[PDB]
Amino acid sequence: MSKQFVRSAKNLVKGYSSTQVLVRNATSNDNHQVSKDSLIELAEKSYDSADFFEIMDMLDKRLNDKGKYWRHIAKALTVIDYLIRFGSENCVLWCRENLYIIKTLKEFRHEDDEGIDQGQIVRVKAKELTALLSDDERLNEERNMNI
Amino acid sequence: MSKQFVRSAKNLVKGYSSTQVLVRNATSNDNHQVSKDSLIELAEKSYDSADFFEIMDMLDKRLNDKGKYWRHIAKALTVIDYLIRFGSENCVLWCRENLYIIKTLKEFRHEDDEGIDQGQIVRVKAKELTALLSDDERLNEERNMNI
Amino acid sequence: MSKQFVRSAKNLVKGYSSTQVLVRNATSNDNHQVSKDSLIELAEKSYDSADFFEIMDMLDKRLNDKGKYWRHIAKALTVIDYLIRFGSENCVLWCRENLYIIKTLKEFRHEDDEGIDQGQIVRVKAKELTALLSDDERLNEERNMNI
Amino acid sequence: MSKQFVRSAKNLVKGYSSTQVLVRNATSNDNHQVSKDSLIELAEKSYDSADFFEIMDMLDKRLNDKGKYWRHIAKALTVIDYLIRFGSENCVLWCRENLYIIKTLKEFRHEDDEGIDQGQIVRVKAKELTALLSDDERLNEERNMNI
Amino acid sequence: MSRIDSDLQKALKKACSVEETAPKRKHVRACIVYTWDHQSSKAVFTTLKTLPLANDEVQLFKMLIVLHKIIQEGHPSALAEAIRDRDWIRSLGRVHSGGSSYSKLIREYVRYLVLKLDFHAHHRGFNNGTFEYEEYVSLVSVSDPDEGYETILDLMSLQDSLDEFSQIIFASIQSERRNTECKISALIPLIAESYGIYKFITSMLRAMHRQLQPLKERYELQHARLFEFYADCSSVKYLTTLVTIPK
Amino acid sequence: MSRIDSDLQKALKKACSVEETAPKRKHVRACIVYTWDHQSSKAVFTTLKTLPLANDEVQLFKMLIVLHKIIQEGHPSALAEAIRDRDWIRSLGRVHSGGSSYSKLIREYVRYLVLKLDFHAHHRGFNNGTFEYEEYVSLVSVSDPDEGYETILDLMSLQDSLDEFSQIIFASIQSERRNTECKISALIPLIAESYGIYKFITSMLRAMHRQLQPLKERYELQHARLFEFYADCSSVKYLTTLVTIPK
Amino acid sequence: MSRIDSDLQKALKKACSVEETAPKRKHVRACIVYTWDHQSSKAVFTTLKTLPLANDEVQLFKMLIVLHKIIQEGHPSALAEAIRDRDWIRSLGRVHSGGSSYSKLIREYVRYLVLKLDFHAHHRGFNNGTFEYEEYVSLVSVSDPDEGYETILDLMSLQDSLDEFSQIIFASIQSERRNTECKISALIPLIAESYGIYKFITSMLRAMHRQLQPLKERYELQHARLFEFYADCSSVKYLTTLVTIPK
Repeated sequence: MSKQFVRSAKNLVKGYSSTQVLVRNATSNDNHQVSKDSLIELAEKSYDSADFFEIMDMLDKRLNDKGKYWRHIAKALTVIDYLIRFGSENCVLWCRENLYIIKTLKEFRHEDDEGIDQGQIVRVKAKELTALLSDDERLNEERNMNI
Repeated sequence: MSKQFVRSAKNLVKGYSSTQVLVRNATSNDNHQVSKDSLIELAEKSYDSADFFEIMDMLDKRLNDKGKYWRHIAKALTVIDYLIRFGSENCVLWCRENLYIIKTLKEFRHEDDEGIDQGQIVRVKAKELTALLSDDERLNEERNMNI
Repeated sequence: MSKQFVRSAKNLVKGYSSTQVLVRNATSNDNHQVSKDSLIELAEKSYDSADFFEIMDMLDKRLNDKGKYWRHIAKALTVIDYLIRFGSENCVLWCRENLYIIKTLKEFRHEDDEGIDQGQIVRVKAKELTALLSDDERLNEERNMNI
Repeated sequence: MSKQFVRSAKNLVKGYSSTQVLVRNATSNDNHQVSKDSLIELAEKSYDSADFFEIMDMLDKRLNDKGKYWRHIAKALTVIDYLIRFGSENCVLWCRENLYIIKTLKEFRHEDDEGIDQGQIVRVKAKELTALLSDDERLNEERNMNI
Repeated sequence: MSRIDSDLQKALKKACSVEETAPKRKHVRACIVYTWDHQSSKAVFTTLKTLPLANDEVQLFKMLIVLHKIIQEGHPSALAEAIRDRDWIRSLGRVHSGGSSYSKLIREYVRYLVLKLDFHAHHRGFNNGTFEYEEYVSLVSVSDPDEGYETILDLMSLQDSLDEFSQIIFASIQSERRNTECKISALIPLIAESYGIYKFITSMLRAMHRQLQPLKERYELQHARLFEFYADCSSVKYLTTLVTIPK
Repeated sequence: MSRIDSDLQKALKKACSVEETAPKRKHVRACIVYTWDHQSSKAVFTTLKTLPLANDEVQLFKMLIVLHKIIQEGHPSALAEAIRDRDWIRSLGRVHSGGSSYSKLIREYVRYLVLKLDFHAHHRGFNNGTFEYEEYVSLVSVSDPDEGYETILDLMSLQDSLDEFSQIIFASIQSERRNTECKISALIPLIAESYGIYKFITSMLRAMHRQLQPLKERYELQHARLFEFYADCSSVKYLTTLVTIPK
Repeated sequence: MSRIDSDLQKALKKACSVEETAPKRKHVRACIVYTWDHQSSKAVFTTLKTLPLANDEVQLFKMLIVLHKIIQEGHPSALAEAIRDRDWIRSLGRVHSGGSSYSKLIREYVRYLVLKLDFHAHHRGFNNGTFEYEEYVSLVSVSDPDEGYETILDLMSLQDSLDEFSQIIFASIQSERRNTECKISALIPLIAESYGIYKFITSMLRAMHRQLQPLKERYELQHARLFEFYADCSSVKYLTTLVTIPK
């Protein structure tokens, strides 16, 4: 309960846009899987040169985030996979033109939280996502069916 | 969930009577259409001339209320519409004397993009409700059958 | 983890000097044997006649300390043993004048079932340390070589 | 009083080095003109080529900073003006290479009614400071005498 | 001033808000609902007289939109005090002398309100802000039909000035091209009065026509202007949303 | 697009803010300080080309104030990219066709920027946004004094267009009477250039006068216009506050 | 040095800390991502000179790992700057000759890196950190077949030097029983390269052989050396807590 109020206060303090608050609620330490209606709303938003900046800028903050929040990074890679299959061509051109932050995530590693090694979830997503960006012929096939 | 605990906390703090907590729990932001058992309980309670004011003074707070809660104004107009059809004549005499509180709502307006649809539910209930106070032959036919 | 944040909070609240925070972070309940670099830094710092008291007064707090923290008393006896071997002569003159603080520890006793083993580490370090203050030909041979 | 406790709490939370805590405590919203002993300590510290970046990177944060804290920008311009007069040549080489951070301040503006007076202190220090970087014969005469 | 006036004065600051966005229905409602509660309206005019009113023309046009809605919607006292103080309203027509375009909107609105308030004082035994089919006033008018003809022709002279002023607002909207919100808000009470005056002439004309010719040709021109005005309003992409049809 | 451009794009939304208040120095500074950091300016023009720019004329005038300050204040690359893309700037002069008054301010600013950028490309071996007394360019000009005369007469032809455009802004301010803030903000960079161009002609004229007549009579008219323009700015109750004298 | 370089100078200070564990991966991401963002890497090589090195060998030992990762992962400029600064890298091998628990390892990075950079400069026209199938440069290498044979057989002599460097660190881990945490980290860049260099030569050896015998025996000796390395790195299983599983 305390986190749900305190995050709502940090949203007011930083001044966040309704587009940022959506993307931010989608990618949040919260252990719940990112919901299908959230993913398809961010894909639907992508067809707007005013919102596409705010979506990709918040996902680029969350892909950067500290090791304490592997939960952010895992969802952010999930949202990027959905956005390249479903979303506008701008999502793919952006993600191809700064691939290096996704490809660099592929070695990520948080450990001794309770004893386990916690990076593998990030490393599998980043590996298959970087493979999917590199497989331009698989990606343009996937996009052309789903759009 | 936490808004249901917090709402129960605010109902303790302000000290509202159980009849007020029935109305302020009935016409509330949970957005399920108001329950047919609660409507007939308010219509029975209306015959207690001491406890009458607790119902009608809370509906005056909910009809007065901010634009953010168009949800309150729509349900408060529903609870009044039932109370003139099936409640005590004292609810009609009250509602006739200060008709202006509803009659001024006919032009009400709220917006969040598409929020004009929410303003529409308020406006149509205010219009139907003032048509019901104004058609005296309808209201006395309706009340004679309903009693 | 939280004890490492809380310990850093108590070190702010009481306002301890950085030399005290070095000792009270060095001889602490984390139970890793005290670091060889911290021991030689305390032995170098001991030559600053103003900053000397901050080290020795914190070791007097840690030697005085409750039975629950046998861990403090064992490490404080270790830090003193290094400081008479490799620190300034001022640490020997201090430790000689109030020998009784250690010498009284030789009979120390703690219990949690098997806790007699924890009392044993305190007792053997207090016994070795008083043997080192008492063997003047050992201590001046040892100090002449170590300096 | 509580802002002095809270400021000390934020200095723990972000984990700032003691050299950063010296600068971020020196150029701060307490609005007493910055102390002559702190200025000469920063000028001495500037000669440590590892610890240099901690001073200059904090002054880059304080020169970048929001309009609400015109107080920071005025004191940061004061600390830079001392550091080019009496600090290491490395502070001049840094301040010359990114002159634009100060030079862009000359037109700075803040308002709360009469807040134009606060903008004036920022503007005159930025103007004097750029006049000092630009007069090479003044700055090398001034530094030769001051060293 | 007294503490109950302080409750109303909070709303009047926010309804006459500092710039050329709409006057919020929430603050106009707080004044109207006050005006029914305290049975009388001297506090609302005494507030507009003591407000920072003539500070700039944007707030003075907002104040005339709000003051029209309060006379129109409010208790019969709001109009009765406006019948007394129509000369204060007339003084507002002077205070910005028709220079920059926004001042011309003010002067034509003041001329419209002074015509409406002159007509209630002079002519009718009727004192509601919006017009409605008062049976006793209609019966007494048809029982007096040379004055009955003068009543529909004088009430038509208000609908003529209502229509001429609507074209001033539409031309001023179209020449300015952007920031329409207060100007279209000024169309909202004129729309409700345009339908209210139309319903009154229609009901009075029907009564007088059956109680007994050329008033039907005049009615067709006024009706043509009514259907033209609602087509012109249908173009307006915000104003259309809230009224539930400009009828 | 790339992640470093995203840092600049946040500032450009806020500097071209949605309405006719000033473009904040805090967001214009964030673009200028970026332009020095990344040594180059292709990202700032590529952002203005992909912005929701021509959505409405209020933001397009703000964008021309911001773009002038970025060329003037920023790294020599901001001007070098503006020398390449002066035809994109020229296309902005078309996109609102001079109708409602605010569009005329845009067209005269685009004509001024296209004249400035034409002059840097055509004439000078000098590439700073503000003009300043470059010794090598001045020495090479006085060493070539028939082209030296053409340099001061062409640089005076910019100060003539600077002065004519200032009168368009002053007449448009006075006819509109209120909401001056973006229009006076457009005077701020024109003031700094007016002094910068004045200092350059004064220093070039002094050099050419001693290195060797009628240019002193031309200089007295330009100087008279300079002192007239700073008197006209002295009237302006906001603009005067921040510049620390319009010099 | 400029303000953007302060981002990188914080990160290298945390990577080159006084702890004898690995450099945290988050600081190596900050150095690699800086290198990609600024499209040119000279500030990383400059910062690596500014750092206090040799004086406590945990800084120099890690700094050589961190620079190897940066050359491998980073923008192609990191390779171009390493091709120039090979003489500074060679100086790192001299500065702490002998007089240490592991100076042979410090020098073995330097020897490996110098040979790596020699190969990047001469033996191919490509420019990438991890060796991979550049499509045109591969076709040129079969067009010039004996220079392609010398490229891959010399690259095998580098891969034998990569493997002998791994055996050096494994034997040093067999010595450093009481303290090993970073010596596994020194393997990390070698592991990823050893699979990529295997892929690169396997593709080039097969394409060369079929289009143009004992190069198949050389290829199998390197195949066997990969399985020897994969078994050796699995035995030091604590390395898996930093990396993926080696593959």
